[PDB]
Amino acid sequence: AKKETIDKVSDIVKEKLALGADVVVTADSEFSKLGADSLDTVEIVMNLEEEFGINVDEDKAQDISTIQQAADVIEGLLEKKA
Repeated sequence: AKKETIDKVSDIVKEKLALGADVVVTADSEFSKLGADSLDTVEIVMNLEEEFGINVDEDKAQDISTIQQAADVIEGLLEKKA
């Protein structure tokens, strides 16, 4: 995944709780980590799919790894965006 995409995705997560000011951003920073799976993925997938303006499915945005894999995924969806 291109750094441009990695930085973008990592941003969508920060906006969730207003971050990116005094916090360190990493592509390995697993966004999904909850023993109860309380985290709202629908909100995340929507942000990325919206900003990037792509067409991703929940099944494709449910088992996505850290930002590393996330960025790579969106990349392919940005190739044809169909």
